[PDB]
Amino acid sequence: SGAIYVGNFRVVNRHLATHNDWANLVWEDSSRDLLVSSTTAQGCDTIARCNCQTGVYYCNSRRKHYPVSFSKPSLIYVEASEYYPARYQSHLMLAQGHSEPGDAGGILRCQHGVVGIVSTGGNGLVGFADVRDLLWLD
Amino acid sequence: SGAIYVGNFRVVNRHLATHNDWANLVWEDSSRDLLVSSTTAQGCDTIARCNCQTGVYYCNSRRKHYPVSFSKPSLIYVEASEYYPARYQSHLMLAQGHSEPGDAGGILRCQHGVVGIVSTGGNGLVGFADVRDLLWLD
Ligand SMILES: [Zn+2]
Ligand SMILES: [Zn+2]
Repeated sequence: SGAIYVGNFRVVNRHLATHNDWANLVWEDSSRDLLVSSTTAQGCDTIARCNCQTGVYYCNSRRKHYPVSFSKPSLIYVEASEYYPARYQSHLMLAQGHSEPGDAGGILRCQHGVVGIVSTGGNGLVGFADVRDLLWLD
Repeated sequence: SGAIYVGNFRVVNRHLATHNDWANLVWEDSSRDLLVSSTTAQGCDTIARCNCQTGVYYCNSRRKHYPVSFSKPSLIYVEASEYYPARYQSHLMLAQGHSEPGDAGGILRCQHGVVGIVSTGGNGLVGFADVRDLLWLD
């Protein structure tokens, strides 16, 4: 539910992908924590064609939507976790905000449509993986 | 595009239905100017489960969305047109607003989802056919 559905695509955190995701793989990138898989049914979401840097996301741990201001996508060194070794993550946008394990998957939106998806968190920051350059999705 | 798509339903003005609409008929009611037909693909709209009486609709002739205040659904005598004889139309909600032939089909929405669809117009009023009682749709 922590997925973007655009066209015949389902976009998820790569660390959260299901076996069925991999069985219907379209595209994946560890350095971004993104995986896209094929769908049978047409999705309801649109990808934002803008450079907005404020928006609203869904926080899973709080079950609320929050307004947020987030930095332009950058290369960020992200510490080791149970999902990845310490590595450079690209396309990562950071906001001051509540963050708990399980928040990954939460969808970030602006008036133009979907901006990104929660991927990282810690130290009082929420990191969203930007999807706006993925023009092939829409 | 002047259609509501909810579940596997397509909801249209009955006077605008296509032959394919009738070939896949689920439900229709002349007294409301509504027709619902079957779809292959899951729709993106939700029906408003509320009694809101202000909202926004799309005006076809102006190609703009407009904010509107509309009366509670009533039985309204509607004059003869090329589509119906003079008759009582039920479930009809009226707002002061721009209206031209071709505006029928425009979708009215509030924060809870889809409220109604433009059905009538004239004398400085826009009449929307309420769909909120159609709970079987969602
Ligand atoms: Zn935007
Ligand atoms: Zn409402």
